[PDB]
Amino acid sequence: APQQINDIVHRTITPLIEQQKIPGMAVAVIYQGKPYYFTWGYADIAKKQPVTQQTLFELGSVSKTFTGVLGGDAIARGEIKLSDPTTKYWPELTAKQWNGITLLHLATYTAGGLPLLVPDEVKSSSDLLRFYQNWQPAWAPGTQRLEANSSIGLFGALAVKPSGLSFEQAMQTRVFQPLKLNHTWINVPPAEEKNYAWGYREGKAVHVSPGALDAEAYGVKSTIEDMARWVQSNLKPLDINEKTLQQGIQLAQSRYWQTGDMYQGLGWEMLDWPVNPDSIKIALAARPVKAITPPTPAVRASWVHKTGATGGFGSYVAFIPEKELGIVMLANKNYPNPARVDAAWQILNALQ
Ligand SMILES: *C(=O)[C@@H](NC(=O)c1c(-c2ccccc2Cl)noc1C)[C@@H]1N[C@@H](C(=O)O)C(C)(C)S1
Repeated sequence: APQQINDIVHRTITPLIEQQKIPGMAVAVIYQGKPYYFTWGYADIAKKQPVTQQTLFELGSVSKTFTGVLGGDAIARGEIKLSDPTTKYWPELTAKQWNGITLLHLATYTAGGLPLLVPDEVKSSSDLLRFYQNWQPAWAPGTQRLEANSSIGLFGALAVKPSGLSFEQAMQTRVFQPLKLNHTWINVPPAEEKNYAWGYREGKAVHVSPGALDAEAYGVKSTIEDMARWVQSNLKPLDINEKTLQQGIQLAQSRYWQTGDMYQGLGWEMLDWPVNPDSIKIALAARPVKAITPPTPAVRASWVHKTGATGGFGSYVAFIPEKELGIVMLANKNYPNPARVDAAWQILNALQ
């Protein structure tokens, strides 16, 4: 590819792999709408399979960008509304604390302290009902943001309900297919197992385990190729043929709440571009939010991104719609979010 692109990429990621002792990594850079690929290390140390443009990485929380979009698509389809109480799609949600809790609240982590992880002992639909029924809000809805799987995850599950499709049923046919992401899955087919990389946590090959609402919050696995297309799709949403998926993408990039200089979308998070590097280990930051009334439409001059991880994988997606620029980073080792963002900024800012 262009030697300029080739050079920041290699000069930033190389030491990054060395300092963080990252087994395998994949990187895509979207320059003026064209993807450039890079690959290092191993997808499976034991079998010496290297990382390739075909390797599957666990996206972790980056999965929330898909849930965000799929939900925006359901809104566009008129199957759900963000202004609707959560009880509309789950009538058995009788506890009185759900009253003024809307789908917008679930989707944006502002319901009032929904826990970061759904408890491991919640292993059944009925288990899931009781958990949400018995949850006690630490705060009033629309006052604080506490990032959580159990918040966005229930939103994903409720958003596809009117449709009658499973979440994965809706994801495939309403988002992966339309977008030609043929190597992106919530569940990896046996046919793709030879591309599924192992994650590395403390020296052992690990894969994410099943959990409640896992497909909706941290479940998708994908290649740098499909991720590149995913970034391409979120950069230029007007070039998408299926009309609700177009609207859906834009809605996910809308600004619903503001905290510091960070804005909260559906899955995606945004910062006004140009952005200061200072701005971009605290397992839990509760942050009050200012409501953006009404929500601002997706802003070209943003730095839209999202981190995500699992026991064995660390990933990051960042793109500036206005510069038609973007990057994707996928490693099979969970390493410091900050190093991810530094590397992202260094590459991208060096290309305008
Ligand atoms: C998304 O990636 C979320 N994490 C998980 O669901 C998850 C983790 C994990 C990894 C590092 C630190 C904490 C946790 Cl819980 N391990 O397995 C799973 C399924 C949340 N998003 C993360 C992010 O923004 O990168 C966190 C750390 C805020 S937790």
